[PDB]
Amino acid sequence: EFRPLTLPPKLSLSDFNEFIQDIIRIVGSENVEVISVDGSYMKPTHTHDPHHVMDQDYFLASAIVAPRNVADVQSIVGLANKFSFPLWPISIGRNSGYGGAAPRVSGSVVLDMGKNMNRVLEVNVEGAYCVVEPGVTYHDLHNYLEANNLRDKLWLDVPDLGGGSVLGNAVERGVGYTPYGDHWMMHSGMEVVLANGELLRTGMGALPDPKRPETMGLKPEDQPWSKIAHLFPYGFGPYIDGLFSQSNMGIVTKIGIWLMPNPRGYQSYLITLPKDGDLKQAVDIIRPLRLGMALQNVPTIRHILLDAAVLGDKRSYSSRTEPLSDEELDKIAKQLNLGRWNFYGALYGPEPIRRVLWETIKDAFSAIPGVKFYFPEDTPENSVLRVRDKTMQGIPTYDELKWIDWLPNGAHLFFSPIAKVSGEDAMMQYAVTKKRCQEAGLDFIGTFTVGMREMHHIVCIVFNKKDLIQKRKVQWLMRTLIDDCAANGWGEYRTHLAFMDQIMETYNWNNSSFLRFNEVLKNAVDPNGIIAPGKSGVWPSQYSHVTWKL
Amino acid sequence: EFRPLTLPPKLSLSDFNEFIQDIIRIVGSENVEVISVDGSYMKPTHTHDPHHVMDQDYFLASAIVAPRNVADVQSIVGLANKFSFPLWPISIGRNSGYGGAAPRVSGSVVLDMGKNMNRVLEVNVEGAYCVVEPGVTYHDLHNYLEANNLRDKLWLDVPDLGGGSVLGNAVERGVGYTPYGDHWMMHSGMEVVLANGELLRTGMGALPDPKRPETMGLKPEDQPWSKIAHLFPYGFGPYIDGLFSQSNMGIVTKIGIWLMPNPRGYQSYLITLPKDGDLKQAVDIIRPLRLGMALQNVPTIRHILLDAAVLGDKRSYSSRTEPLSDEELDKIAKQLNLGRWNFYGALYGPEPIRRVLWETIKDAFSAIPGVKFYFPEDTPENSVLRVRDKTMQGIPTYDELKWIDWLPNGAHLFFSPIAKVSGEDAMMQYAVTKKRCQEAGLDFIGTFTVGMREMHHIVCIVFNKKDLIQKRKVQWLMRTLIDDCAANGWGEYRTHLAFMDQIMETYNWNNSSFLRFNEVLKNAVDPNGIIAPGKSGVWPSQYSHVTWKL
Amino acid sequence: EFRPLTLPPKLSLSDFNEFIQDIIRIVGSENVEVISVDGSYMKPTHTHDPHHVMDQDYFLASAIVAPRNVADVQSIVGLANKFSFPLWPISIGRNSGYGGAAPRVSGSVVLDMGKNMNRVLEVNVEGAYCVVEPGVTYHDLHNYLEANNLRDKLWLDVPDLGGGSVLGNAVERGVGYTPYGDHWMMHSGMEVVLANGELLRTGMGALPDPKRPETMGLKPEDQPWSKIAHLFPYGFGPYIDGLFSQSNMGIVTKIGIWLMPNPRGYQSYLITLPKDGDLKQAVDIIRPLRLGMALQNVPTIRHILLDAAVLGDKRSYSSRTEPLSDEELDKIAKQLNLGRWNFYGALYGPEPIRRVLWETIKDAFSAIPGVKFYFPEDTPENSVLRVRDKTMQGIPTYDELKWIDWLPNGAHLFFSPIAKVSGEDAMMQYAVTKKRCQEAGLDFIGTFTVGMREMHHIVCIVFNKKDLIQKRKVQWLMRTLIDDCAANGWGEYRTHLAFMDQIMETYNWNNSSFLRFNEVLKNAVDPNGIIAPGKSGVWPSQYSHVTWKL
Ligand SMILES: *Cc1cc2c(cc1C)nc1c(=O)[nH]c(=O)nc-1n2C[C@H](O)[C@H](O)[C@H](O)COP(=O)(O)OP(=O)(O)OC[C@H]1O[C@@H](n2cnc3c(N)ncnc32)[C@H](O)[C@@H]1O
Ligand SMILES: *Cc1cc2c(cc1C)nc1c(=O)[nH]c(=O)nc-1n2C[C@H](O)[C@H](O)[C@H](O)COP(=O)(O)OP(=O)(O)OC[C@H]1O[C@@H](n2cnc3c(N)ncnc32)[C@H](O)[C@@H]1O
Ligand SMILES: *Cc1cc2c(cc1C)nc1c(=O)[nH]c(=O)nc-1n2C[C@H](O)[C@H](O)[C@H](O)COP(=O)(O)OP(=O)(O)OC[C@H]1O[C@@H](n2cnc3c(N)ncnc32)[C@H](O)[C@@H]1O
Ligand SMILES: [Cl-]
Ligand SMILES: [Cl-]
Ligand SMILES: [Cl-]
Repeated sequence: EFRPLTLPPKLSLSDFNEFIQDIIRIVGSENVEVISVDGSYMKPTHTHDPHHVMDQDYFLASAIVAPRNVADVQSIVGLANKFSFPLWPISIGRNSGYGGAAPRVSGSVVLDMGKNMNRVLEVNVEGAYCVVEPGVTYHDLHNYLEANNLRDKLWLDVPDLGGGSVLGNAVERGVGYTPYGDHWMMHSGMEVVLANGELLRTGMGALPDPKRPETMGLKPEDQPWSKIAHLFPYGFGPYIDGLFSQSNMGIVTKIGIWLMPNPRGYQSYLITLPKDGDLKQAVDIIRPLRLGMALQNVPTIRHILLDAAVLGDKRSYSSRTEPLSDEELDKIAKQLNLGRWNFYGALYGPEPIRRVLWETIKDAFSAIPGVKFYFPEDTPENSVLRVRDKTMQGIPTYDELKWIDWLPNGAHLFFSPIAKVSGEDAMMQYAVTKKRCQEAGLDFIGTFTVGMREMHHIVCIVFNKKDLIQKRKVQWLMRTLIDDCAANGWGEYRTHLAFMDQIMETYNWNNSSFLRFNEVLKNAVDPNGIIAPGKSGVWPSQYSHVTWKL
Repeated sequence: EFRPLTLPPKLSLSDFNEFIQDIIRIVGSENVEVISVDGSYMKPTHTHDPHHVMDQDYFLASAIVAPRNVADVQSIVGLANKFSFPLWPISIGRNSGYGGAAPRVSGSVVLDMGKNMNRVLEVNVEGAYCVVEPGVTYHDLHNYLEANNLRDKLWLDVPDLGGGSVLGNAVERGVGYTPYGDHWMMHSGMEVVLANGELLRTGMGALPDPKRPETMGLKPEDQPWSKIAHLFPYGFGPYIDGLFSQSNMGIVTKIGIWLMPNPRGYQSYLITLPKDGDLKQAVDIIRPLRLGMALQNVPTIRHILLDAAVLGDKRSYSSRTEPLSDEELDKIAKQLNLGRWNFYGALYGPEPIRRVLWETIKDAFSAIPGVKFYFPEDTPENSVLRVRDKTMQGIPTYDELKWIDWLPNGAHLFFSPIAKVSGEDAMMQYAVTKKRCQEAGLDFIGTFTVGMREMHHIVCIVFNKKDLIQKRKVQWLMRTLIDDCAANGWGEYRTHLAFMDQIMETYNWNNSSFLRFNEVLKNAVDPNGIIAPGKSGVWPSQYSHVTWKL
Repeated sequence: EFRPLTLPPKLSLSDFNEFIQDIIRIVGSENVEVISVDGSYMKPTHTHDPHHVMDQDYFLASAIVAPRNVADVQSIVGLANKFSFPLWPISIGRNSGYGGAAPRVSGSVVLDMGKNMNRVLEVNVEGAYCVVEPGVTYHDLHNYLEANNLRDKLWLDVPDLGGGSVLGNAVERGVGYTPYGDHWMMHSGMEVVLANGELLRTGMGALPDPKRPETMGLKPEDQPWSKIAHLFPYGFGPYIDGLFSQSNMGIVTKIGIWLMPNPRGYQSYLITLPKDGDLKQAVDIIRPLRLGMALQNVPTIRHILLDAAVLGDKRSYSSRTEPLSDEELDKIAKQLNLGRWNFYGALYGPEPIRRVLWETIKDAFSAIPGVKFYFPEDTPENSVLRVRDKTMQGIPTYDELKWIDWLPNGAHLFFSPIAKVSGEDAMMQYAVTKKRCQEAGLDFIGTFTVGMREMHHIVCIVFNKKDLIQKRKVQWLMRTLIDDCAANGWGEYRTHLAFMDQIMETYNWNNSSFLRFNEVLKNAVDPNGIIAPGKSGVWPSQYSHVTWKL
């Protein structure tokens, strides 16, 4: 194809067209779309940010390219190094809230790995693991287990939604709710295409499977893996796998992600916290039970607007452009039979043990007045515990999407600071953030996910993607929240295309020692800067901080 | 000081002497000893391998240098880059079995970080963590907790011996026995001196603590850390902390290692497996209970000679140069009231729960004939369960050292392959190894440590460091075992100075993609090759594979 | 000399000693002092900061070297480029409040240009200018005019104190009180030794004086200048003279600074502003009279503590460690017959014109209640108007030093933000700063100097250089004030050795475009980084931001 709306840096039109042609020849006309509107969580867009904060085509691809297999990826990379064309690799592109399929650098080629590279490569029962390609979404993994009847032996671990890529999420260091929630910490042996085009397999993935007739002559991409590949992440020597998470270090072709065997028992529940101020004691409560294991999976403490929101649009709670007052929340909270702050968790294993865990949990939370316990049964058909019920057992849903719906053309943007598991610290953070959401004229909506000795505070910024004034308040809110929290000793864990530089600038101990070490490693392996420049604020030297940052 | 026995590559004598003098001026005459015999686990040697396989001075330092604080380290590194002098950083030097304090490259300066850099920087109770300097050994950490009465709130996690460095062990990706056994996976935020001399703090360690009077003007080495430093290892962006384990990437000045709160209950035990062949069913038994959590800490399956050995010298079991026969083992096993294979584990938490866990464990192992359960009580004063009892609760010992004593001038050397948690695979591996120990004329002695979906097979090679013929059989055994296991799809997790190249050559999938990626990263950050060249077989380009490997 | 306390980067001791010897041979043993306490405004120290905020020897010289003439400077620079020794050029070293004689980089050689290079090169009456060497202080210039009877034709322009260098002050873009106060804007044609060692003369200084017998064969340093050198700063082409102010671009050997002819009339005065809040209207008052010229020189608006302070130690006003309250100020103000805010100015020229100017000024200030006008006559012998009287006519003093005396071992540190000439903006700034001085436990003391369309807010931080706790509060105050003002759209005009990086980081529009442009220019001309690295936060590339900034 002929003439894009946007060309990558320094590339002439003829060069775009030459590269472009070589590629049609590699992948098929069908595997490429040059770009001369947003879409659906259901039929996601690859060209840009659908939940866009900046201008719609602000971050935009020059062309979309679908590798049919690992070889193509090696081919595109060779060509990208020839022309100095930057690549923006995505698995599924559902990173909405963080940018979606959009590239940090506009005019880049978007590589949707997931279209043709969809395979469940293996589900190992004794080893209790699966091996996967980017196109493998969570629902897909589920359906794979169902139709192969694996449901009874092994459980999945899902984030709030069903359409994400098991792989991409893991690279982002994503999170889910079972005891296997730390996604990234669950991986073992992965394969990546380096910037040079060469294939690499990490850990025990480097120890080659022994030779045999059946396996002779297969392309490396195609070789089976050694016995320990997916059971011990370390392998031998420097443990380099992390340079692959939230980095521009390579293209991930496959990965092993550990699976939880059916636990022999499961009980999910809700505990409503009546007062806004209760977040305080609840957190001090959650603290020792988490370190101690009465608390198993990653439990979550939700704010009322989030459940109110899965339930209905702002408009069906109040016709007020303004943010709802603290009294209107208490009202909604009551109508819903929920609290100010809502706690979801789940029990795992023999009833005899669940029994004892629950007696302990139920007892600790009791120091909180007006506290109330429920089981899915004990609640309505449209309840959130009902949904999260499936969620805490590895079963995929999409009901949570309706929360994005609070506003007319709602779009989400995530502020994702981390806080200690201290009522005090959590209260402090909620304050700082809440206040600012206010000055911006927005309802504060959020949830803290309970790590073992840390918490992920996911502030859900919802806004009308069609309101310039607002969209502008959102960029002001963000950058401000970012500075305020850092001022308080807290930094974000993951972020959107537009705040990467800002957030990385936050991580400045000792004159930016961290970005600098990072820069040195990226230039070594990506001398031509072709793979995702700017990601996490890491820039190839070919990219000017003056021209590039934001 | 004047004239070493061995000079690093290409350095003239005058240069040695100049560098050497600059350094006395930096650290004090007292912090340095130029080298113009082996010693004790109790008073370890810094100059070379005490448990030496090769010739005694085979791997040897030119001088020993003790930095008084992080600044010195920055100073020595600047000087080392001036003269191109290689550094060999050690915390405590107890890596006997792997080389001890000895440097891969002889003539290097040995840096004992641990002498002056001994401090417990912090023990955080709410956060359930400690922050440490290299000189901090395990006993020391223990005594620190005792004398500050912290014993009742938090538990340590120790490897078999008490003298190691909490830090150094962790970098090596060492292992211990409580539920917090994966040492490395327990760290959060560490500080390292890069090859360039610049300071770096990982993860949330990069998010700087906010400013305040009390903290103004302190050297960076000296600044407190942000609130989340030690509670969430990830921070933001590429997770680079692993380039710091078993690598030549930097000098570790400090590290945060997570602590287990007193569990409210603990019960340790032993289960004797009568037949040599029982390893098979036991492993298939251990398998689902480990994935499921009836098995908590890292349990261990020991071979009889190991307990026989903590108990007494080969000489007090039999005067036979030859290896003891399979019948003599069954005899020793009986005299000791132990099995062929011995299983140690421990229970944690409320009796009500331990109760249920133990009923399940006790019941599974019963399909094994002649099986027998014991509690420390149920056994003698000199028993191993008695020792491991302290061990599985974080309490430090040294009784296990006597096993090194099997032979007259016993020295240990570790073959450390990894095997699946399959009776079949474990049996296969034990075979291959056992056979070879035989052809070498040596008693096979070993233990498998139970990971969750993998096992660490620690083969304990004991030999007389004073017997040339033998020492030679040992090098033959090793290199052979190394090739045989790889041929079987298994590779080692950690190794001695002398087998690093060999072992790394094993990890060759796709034309050595792994060592090559590694090499590229090291040259970038260590353009002058000054930090530990050759470690894990990773060589700076200034170092010739032809001249350097083994 | 033998062995310094501190060596510059990467220099060996022998190298220090070699360089050092070459230099004794160039300048005389007498012109050099190697350093193997603070001193006096009267006998200033060249080795470090006397008014030190950080640790005393924090910023410190390796050796002090006194060039006897421009050739030596060319010689030292050649040697400094040989060894890569950094130079820290000072004229007189009275930059106390900003660091004094101390070098940004410790171990640098301090060059006191002023000792041997003291000459008044010319005082041109028709052209109304003087030409000078660094050692030429203000008193000296005065005495030069007196003893050559030039007092009646031309007037000097002095800052608050008499000991500064006319030259050094100008480079710093210093300020004084007559109509010729913008020191830097008063210069024409200067001479500098480039980093390469070559001599340069700016503007019309490049147009060579025509040839003649009398002038034949003189060294260039020694050649007279063309007729227009000191009368039109521009010359022809790029006007590069500014790369010489507050920069590391070169060593200034001489400079032409324009002189004000005796005006034919002079009247100085004071106007007391009764209320703290009066700063507001007064500034709105000063505004149009300044743009219009009823206001001539640079008038100053002082805070009461400053006059109180020239008058007496905190101790003789109150024994209170705490800061004096707003009521105690009103008291002091009354005892002194002064206001809350005090305004000093001076009239110039024919009485007939002064007459009209004064009627206008006197009339505008009258909208302020309790306002009062005075002439030196109308006030006491120890008054500040009495001192500033000489000051506003170019006559040098030192009475103002006593203000440094507020505290026991008082030391000053200047926060020097700039504010609009708006009551509103000035009030806002005073607020922000005042508040912080409070949280630090310090009396706020300051003065705004009236530029024509801007004001220099000189906040005078006085502290006890011998109090660690305090010294620490001072560093906290500073860095905080720095961030707060920038947050308010205001940045500092000049600063201390310790806040240069911080302040430059403030000037970040468009990804730091400014420091970057600057860096590019410095490396070009100072490829070896030998001249003042770090000044104004500008670092040679040989200097690591990670190792260097603060
Ligand atoms: C809107 C929303 C989002 C959301 C959520 C709830 C709602 C209402 N709940 C989340 C949760 O509970 N946990 C979580 O981790 N994320 C949550 N999200 C955000 C988002 O939906 C998920 O993170 C989602 O799984 C991510 O989108 P997807 O999985 O489709 O990933 P992607 O768009 O392909 O992007 C991945 C990013 O990582 C890098 N990447 C991706 N693929 C590769 C390959 N092959 N190689 C190298 N890097 C890769 C890129 O940086 C890409 O941008
Ligand atoms: C003889 C023996 C050994 C042993 C054991 C039982 C016996 C009888 N049981 C072990 C166990 O249960 N678990 C385990 O991990 N190791 C076991 N060992 C082996 C050994 O004793 C321990 O691993 C011991 O803790 C290690 O010795 P030490 O802790 O003193 O470490 P070191 O000699 O200082 O060496 C550490 C190596 O790692 C790198 N290193 C060390 N310090 C630094 C710093 N500051 N910066 C960067 N790298 C560092 C070096 O490569 C050094 O060689
Ligand atoms: C304590 C104090 C200070 C003060 C003041 C009142 C008090 C109580 N009032 C001031 C005023 O009204 N106006 C003003 O400009 N400054 C005021 N100060 C501060 C200080 O005393 C003066 O600025 C003083 O004139 C500066 O000290 P000095 O004149 O001795 O300068 P120096 O120490 O030599 O430093 C000059 C700096 O500029 C660069 N420099 C100096 N010489 C050279 C040469 N030859 N070549 C290149 N650069 C040069 C250096 O950066 C040096 O640090
Ligand atoms: Cl999701
Ligand atoms: Cl040990
Ligand atoms: Cl002055």
